[PDB]
Amino acid sequence: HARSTGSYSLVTQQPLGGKAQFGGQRFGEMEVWALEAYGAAYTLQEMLTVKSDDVNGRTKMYKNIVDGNHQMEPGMPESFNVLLKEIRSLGINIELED
Amino acid sequence: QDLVVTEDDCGTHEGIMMTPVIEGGDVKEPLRDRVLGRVTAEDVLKPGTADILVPRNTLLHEQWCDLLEENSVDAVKVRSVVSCDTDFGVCAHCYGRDLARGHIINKGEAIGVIAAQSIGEPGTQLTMSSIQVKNK
Amino acid sequence: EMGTVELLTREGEIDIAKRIEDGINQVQCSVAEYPEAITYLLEQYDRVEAEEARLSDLITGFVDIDPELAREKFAELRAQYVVTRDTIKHATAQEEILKLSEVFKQFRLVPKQFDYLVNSMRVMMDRVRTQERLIMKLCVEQCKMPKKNFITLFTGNETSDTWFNAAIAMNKPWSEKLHDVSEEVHRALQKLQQIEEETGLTIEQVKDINRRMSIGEAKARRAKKEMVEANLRLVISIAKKYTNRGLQFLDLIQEGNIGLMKAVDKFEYRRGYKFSTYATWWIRQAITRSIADQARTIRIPVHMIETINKLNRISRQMLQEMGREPTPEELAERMLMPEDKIRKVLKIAKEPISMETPIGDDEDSHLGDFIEDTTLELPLDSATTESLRAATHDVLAGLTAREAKVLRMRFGIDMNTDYTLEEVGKQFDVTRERIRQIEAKALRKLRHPSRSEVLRSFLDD
Amino acid sequence: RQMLRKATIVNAGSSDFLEGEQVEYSRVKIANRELEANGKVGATYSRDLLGITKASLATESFISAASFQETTRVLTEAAVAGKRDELRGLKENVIVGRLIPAGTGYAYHQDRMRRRAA
Amino acid sequence: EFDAIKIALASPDMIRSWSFGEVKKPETINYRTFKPERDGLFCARIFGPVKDYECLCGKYKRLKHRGVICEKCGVEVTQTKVRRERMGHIELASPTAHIWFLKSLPSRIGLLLDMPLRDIERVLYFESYVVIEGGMTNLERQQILTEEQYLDALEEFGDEFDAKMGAEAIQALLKSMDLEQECEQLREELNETNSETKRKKLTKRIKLLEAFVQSGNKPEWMILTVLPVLPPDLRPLVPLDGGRFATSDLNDLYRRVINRNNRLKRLLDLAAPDIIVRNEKRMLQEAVDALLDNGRRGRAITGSNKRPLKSLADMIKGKQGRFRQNLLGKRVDYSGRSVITVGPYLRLHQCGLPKKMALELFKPFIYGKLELRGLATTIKAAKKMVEREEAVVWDILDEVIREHPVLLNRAPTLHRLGIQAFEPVLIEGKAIQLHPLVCAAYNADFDGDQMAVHVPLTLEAQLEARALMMSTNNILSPANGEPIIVPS
Amino acid sequence: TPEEKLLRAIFGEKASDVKDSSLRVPNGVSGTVIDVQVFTRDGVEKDKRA
Amino acid sequence: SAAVKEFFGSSQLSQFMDQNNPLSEITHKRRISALGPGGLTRERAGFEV
RNA sequence: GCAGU
DNA sequence: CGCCGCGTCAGACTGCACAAAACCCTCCCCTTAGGGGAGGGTCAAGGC
DNA sequence: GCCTTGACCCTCCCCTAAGGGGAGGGTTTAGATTGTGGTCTGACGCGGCG
Ligand SMILES: [Mg+2]
Ligand SMILES: [Zn+2]
Ligand SMILES: [Zn+2]
Repeated sequence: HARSTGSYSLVTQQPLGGKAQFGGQRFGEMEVWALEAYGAAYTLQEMLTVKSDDVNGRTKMYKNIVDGNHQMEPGMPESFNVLLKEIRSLGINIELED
Repeated sequence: QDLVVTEDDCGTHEGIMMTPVIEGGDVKEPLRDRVLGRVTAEDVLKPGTADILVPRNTLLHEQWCDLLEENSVDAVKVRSVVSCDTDFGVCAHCYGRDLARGHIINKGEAIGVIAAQSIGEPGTQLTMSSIQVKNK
Repeated sequence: EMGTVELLTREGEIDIAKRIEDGINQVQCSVAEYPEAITYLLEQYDRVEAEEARLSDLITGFVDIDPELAREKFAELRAQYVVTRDTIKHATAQEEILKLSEVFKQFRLVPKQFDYLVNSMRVMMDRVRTQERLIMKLCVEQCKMPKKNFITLFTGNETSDTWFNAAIAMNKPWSEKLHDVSEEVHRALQKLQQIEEETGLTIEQVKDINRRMSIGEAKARRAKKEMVEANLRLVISIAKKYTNRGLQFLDLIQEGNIGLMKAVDKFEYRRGYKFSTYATWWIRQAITRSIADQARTIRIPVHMIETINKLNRISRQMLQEMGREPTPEELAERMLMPEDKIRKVLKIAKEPISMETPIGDDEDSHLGDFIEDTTLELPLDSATTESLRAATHDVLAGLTAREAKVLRMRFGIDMNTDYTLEEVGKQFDVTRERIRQIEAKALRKLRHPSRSEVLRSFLDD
Repeated sequence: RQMLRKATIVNAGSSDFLEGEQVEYSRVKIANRELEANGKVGATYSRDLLGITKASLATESFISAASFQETTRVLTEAAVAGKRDELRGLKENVIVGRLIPAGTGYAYHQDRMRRRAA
Repeated sequence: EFDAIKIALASPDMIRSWSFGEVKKPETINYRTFKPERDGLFCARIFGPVKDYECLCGKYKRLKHRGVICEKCGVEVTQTKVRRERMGHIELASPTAHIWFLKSLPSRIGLLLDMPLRDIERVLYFESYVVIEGGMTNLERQQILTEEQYLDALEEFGDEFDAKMGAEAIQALLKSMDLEQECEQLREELNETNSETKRKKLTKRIKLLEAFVQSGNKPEWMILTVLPVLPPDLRPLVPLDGGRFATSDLNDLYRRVINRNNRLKRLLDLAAPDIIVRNEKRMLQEAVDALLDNGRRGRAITGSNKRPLKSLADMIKGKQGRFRQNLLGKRVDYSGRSVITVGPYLRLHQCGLPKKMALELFKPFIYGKLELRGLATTIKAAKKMVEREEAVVWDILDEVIREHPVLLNRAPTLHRLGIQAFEPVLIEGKAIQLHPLVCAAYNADFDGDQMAVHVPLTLEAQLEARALMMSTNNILSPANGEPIIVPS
Repeated sequence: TPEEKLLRAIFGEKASDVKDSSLRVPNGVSGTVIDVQVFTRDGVEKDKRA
Repeated sequence: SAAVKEFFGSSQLSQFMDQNNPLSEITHKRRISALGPGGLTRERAGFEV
């Protein structure tokens, strides 16, 4: 089974589960430690942002791969926005400072 | 996870005194596979004194370890990350060699994840009167 | 906390209901001490003589519906108002007022027009308290002094500032600072005293009427509390029959408690029926209405709830008599509704699955992570859209700037809105049908296979 | 090294710590350094050995600790403490989708902390 | 973009500043037409439009007028994606203690008030009174009272002293307390105490009080008077294809909270007896505490499957929470998986990749090379060409994989050599051909093992696959310096 | 969108009110149809195949 | 009917039959299972059971 | 739940 | 101090199969007529 | 000998107002009804009682 792109999940915008739902392989926690043990910071970053969750970023990635330009413009993964909205639904004020 | 090699040298002079692991009557790890790849913390000198066998801040690669077993030096003070003066990280000299490449480690290596994986990878291979001198 | 209240006997409910009734009719006499309410009663009585509304929600009867009692004995109260309107010539008028009260004794009043009367009385209350608090904190925001020295002179004057002549006599600076207030109370201090005699009675004695009203109403509400807190076991004994029907146990007993308070303030003991038989009707109503309203995620109305319940009951009996689940085309003929109505009712009655439902008892998976987001756009379609934008931009760059801008202006290309021919007619300084022909010109030009070979591949197969 | 990462102040010295409180060892070390640079004598400490769980949960970054385990305790402690997390380790930069500060993302973070400092 | 993440307590002003409207009714959607109901848990006026650039009455339908608040229905005309970002709120009729700052030990309300958690749980479950102000009376400020003791105090002292029960009382105690004064008083009685246990209690209380005074927090923000409502696209009510709906447990918990809250407002308007309003305040407290953390206080609420409802705290914690399941590891595009076989003909840097896996993993690369080389006039034409699998897309596919590494991964990835890069050699099978010498690194035998293939997209990702992770760079082990690409 | 609106204006192929939701063979699967069953709800008129 | 129906359809011991070959069926019918309602849980069963 | 590694 | 009660934790990937009623009253939706507007059909003048 | 710009008239389509009807929310019922329902985990750290 293989996918380039396809259907994404509803709450988190990550790809769906398995080859019946056209899949996407879980790049889980131990594989993230594998890419952190190498210095593969960009491979890791594109596994996090523009392959799962960066909704404005994965469409840009597709249009850049198609237009011959292998470059990413990563933003914030939508799961982190789900997390900031779920922590704020408890009585807790979590923020992003600058 | 957050331990990264962030410096080239903290200039410290501390370090652990590496010796061979002798459990009772027999050796279990020689000095060679214990100091190979470390940097020395002090000048290693021959049993005949006043001539430094290995200089102070030297990386002990295989030629230097062959020099340490030509002579009979059995205790080498090496530099360790537990005695690194670097705050928020570890210097590249107190770590030593990057075991996967064979040279001194680069600045930026994520050594804590490598250490944690290297310890917990063999985890599935684990489970669940008078003295008589043996030789001369 | 509930078992620590003892139940009532048959005669205990009688005593409590009579306490409630005495509180409410004495507070209704307390608003009868306020004769603007008498004027309102009598003007709606003459409107009853014109039949503005029905008598049952005017009067419930009279204690020692028949309408001929009310007409002539409201005329009797009118003669009583006659003998109290002018017989003041102020020491002899103080008997006819409690005679008014105890001749008003025999009156019954309804909830809603009495609610009009008590909201008027609460306007009276708010006016009295806001004027007395104006007196309170118009002087103490100016002065620093314990104001009991200034209340000792106020009670009884009620007409003017003659009680201010001895205010300055203390000569401690408070009444010095009150110098600067001694004027701006002006249009306050008389205006209440205006309506004082439009309702006839003195501001201090209508404050006495207000506090006697509060005493009587708290007397009524105290005895409404004893009847609710005693019958709280009835609510539980009823609500245990509705337990797994969509609401928690406590939600059912709290809605039944609301129904029991409704039964208490709608109960009258003169019918001689035991209170539990009335509260049971009201508690059943409250609990079933609550289940119909707030037990479902996608809420369906109470009429569709009754329909679904009738459907489930009928299908239950049909399954019991013929040993199989009845088809909607026989379920619709045991009922008398059309078959498609039965079909839509059966489509309605389903409750939503939880997205945390594990699939095949597999805990690491759930229903929630097989549901895709269908509203998204495929990135192939995003690339198709950007490529179509580029292709359209080039094949319209292959035209005259005037007509190319006519097409970009008539459709919404490169612009937030599209424009009809009149708009651009005002814009291009050209009459409408000419630029219509310009649009047709450019469309006929682009239909050629010269430029439209790349665009045709943006059409489906 | 990651286990013996905290210290307890035995003598508060001419510093802003309290006796008997558990501080990060690097914090108290650099505070003693910058105090001794100005002549004032620094604090004296006793190092602590925490378990790998009790040291993972005691990091100065609440995102890593809340991500590890006992999310509820970590988040309440961080909330009532009014904490701040500067995304300095690797997990806080994986959570937010950034380059990790190790490897080919180490130059990026050196640029980012030498240009967001001055 | 941003350099830090600050966490703090949420003021009721902060909770009302996030929100775009109050959820007054428990309505989720209308049952006949699935449009969302007004003032409800799914409210297009509160939470934003349910369709892109379209108000819910359909009067405004295009982005010609965007950002327009419709007057027939109050729905803004903007993207529907704002339903993932726009929070709402609920005005609680009674102050409600936050369960996290009451029950996660050590209790912050308890540690702050110097009060045992049994006493606080008895005060805020309406089982005892507490004297929030003593006055000229022998009653101290933390002195709990029973009901009859409170009646006796009212006999002896009257309306001078102040005593309350419930979370209103706890909120008055947290509000009336002075933090810097009590902190310096505790520092005084810590300098004069030598009992080590009392010194431990005093220093933890002092660090709590000074952590409150150094941050912007106030203590009474630990008692919820306003409650936030998660955006409705994060607790979605979605129609399954079979006509049935599928909701999150958060809608059930929010709907319970709003039902009990509106009933409490009802009872407070009806002037109900104190038994009923006390029971309703207790029910609202336990419904809010089941919304925040289900099962933390007593029995978990279970709905309609006899399985406990997943609360807000359960969304973010555990092995199935956001933090571990969606943020540290995640499902990933451009990823395939298949069985591994030997392929002993390979070089150390090569894997065998099935043509039918590599044609899907590299689909946008092939679309772009078909557009570029003129073989397709469009991306739709290129998509149809890849779909029909013409003879030219295989030449294009041989072009696009030439020096393009892929990462091969065998889970469990025990160490970093469980992910290595390889240049793909297109084979005709359906199984990956993994070089023999790397098997010991993966702990992979060919008895049914499967491996995932990932495509590095960017030039940085390709250059890390080639420079850092390629299997020719990985011939020593990082645990010990010995060879791991070793014959077998 | 306005661009495909112009595309409809030029070529004239008006889009259809229906969407193709047909059942297709899954990718990679290749075989023979050996049985077809049609279950029709009572009241729905049966097609020629049923 | 609901008790019997949920037992037969959605219990842990009422399992989708393994029907690969005759042996799969004949050894799925002779199966014994310590798990199930009234039995163990596979995560909290020690080394000795 | 049942299997595969 | 000893002890009891309570909270936290327990590998990673894959498939497979999957989930009371009756009467009143107002309000919103469906239907239809209308009216305005917005193109569409077929010519009358110079200009090309 | 062949192209624009109006010109007038014709035709259909979308928004608006109203009317009928289904729907949906509301109020009231008076023989007595008085306190509801799994246990199959062990290890470790901590914190309050006693
Ligand atoms: Mg194997
Ligand atoms: Zn060092
Ligand atoms: Zn609108």
